[PDB]
Amino acid sequence: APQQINDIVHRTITPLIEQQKIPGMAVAVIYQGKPYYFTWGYADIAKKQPVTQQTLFELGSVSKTFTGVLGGDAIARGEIKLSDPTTKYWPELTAKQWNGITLLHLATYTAGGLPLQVPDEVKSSSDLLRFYQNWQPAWAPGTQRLYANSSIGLFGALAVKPSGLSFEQAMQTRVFQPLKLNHTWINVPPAEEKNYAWGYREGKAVHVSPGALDAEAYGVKSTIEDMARWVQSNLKPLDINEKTLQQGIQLAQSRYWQTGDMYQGLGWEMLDWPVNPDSIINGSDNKIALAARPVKAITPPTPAVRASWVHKTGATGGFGSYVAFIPEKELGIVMLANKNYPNPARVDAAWQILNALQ
Ligand SMILES: *[B]([O])([O])C1=[C]N(C2=[C]C(Cl)=N[C]=N2)N=[C]1
Repeated sequence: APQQINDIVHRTITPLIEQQKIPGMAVAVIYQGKPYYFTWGYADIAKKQPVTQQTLFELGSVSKTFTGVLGGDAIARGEIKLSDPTTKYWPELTAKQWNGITLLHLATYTAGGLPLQVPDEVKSSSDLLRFYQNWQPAWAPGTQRLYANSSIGLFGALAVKPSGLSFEQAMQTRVFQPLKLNHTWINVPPAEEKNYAWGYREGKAVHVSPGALDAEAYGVKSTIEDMARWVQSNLKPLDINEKTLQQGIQLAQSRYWQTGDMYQGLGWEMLDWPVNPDSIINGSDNKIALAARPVKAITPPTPAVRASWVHKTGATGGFGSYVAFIPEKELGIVMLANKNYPNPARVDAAWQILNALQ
């Protein structure tokens, strides 16, 4: 890398790893559209395996950006509409509270208080039906945002129904393959296990456990190289050859709802650039990000704004991830770590790096 990129990345990330006691970390900076990679520490402390550019990390809720884009592609294919009722794709969902709740509301956490987690008790497809049939909204649809796996996860499951493909097969064929993300997995294959980092929670080595709607809400694993290519594709969608995927990317960065200075996309969240660093840093703390907040509809949604800070945090029990990019500047960053450390620290580091390069 250019010395300037090397210096800022090292000066920011080294103290971060020390302060947060992060075992292993990988970072990619996309600068003028080209990726530069950095790695530190251990993918597996016990076995002394270093983090490399091929190490797989659990992306946690950064997975929601893939779900958002896959749903976008399904809209662009004419398979689904965001204005369609949820019941069009799940006719057994007959309970009356669902009248008025559309795929838009599911994709954007605005259905009226679907919960952050699907209950652990829910396993089977019939367990899921019963959970959604019995769920009671706190609020009318399209009035309040409450970030929720049970919301976007159901969107991802329904979005692929008309294709007839399983969610994983759809993601593989329609998103990962066309973008050449050949080391990004919903289920890590045996051949790639040697590269799968452990996560660390309270000093214990851990991987994510199976759960309902896991693939759709938090289940993607990827390397720093593939995540850089993910950022390049979302920075410059018009260079993607597959037409519906190009559109699906653009649709996922449309602005559907506003709360404070943030806009809700499909998976992605966006703010006008230049941003107030306090606004994104403080806003990323779970005390704000997981809170129930009134939303203003953006009628109609604003198509992808190039002058935006587009981002998503992600975590699992043992991993912490962050992606941000600014289309107008051809600039972005991916940070993957195998410890779940506080969101504001991630965002502070990313802003320090991107602000210095912008
Ligand atoms: B996301 O905000 O990172 C996210 C991840 N999870 C989650 C849930 C379960 Cl049961 N297991 C791992 N991760 N929820 C939200």
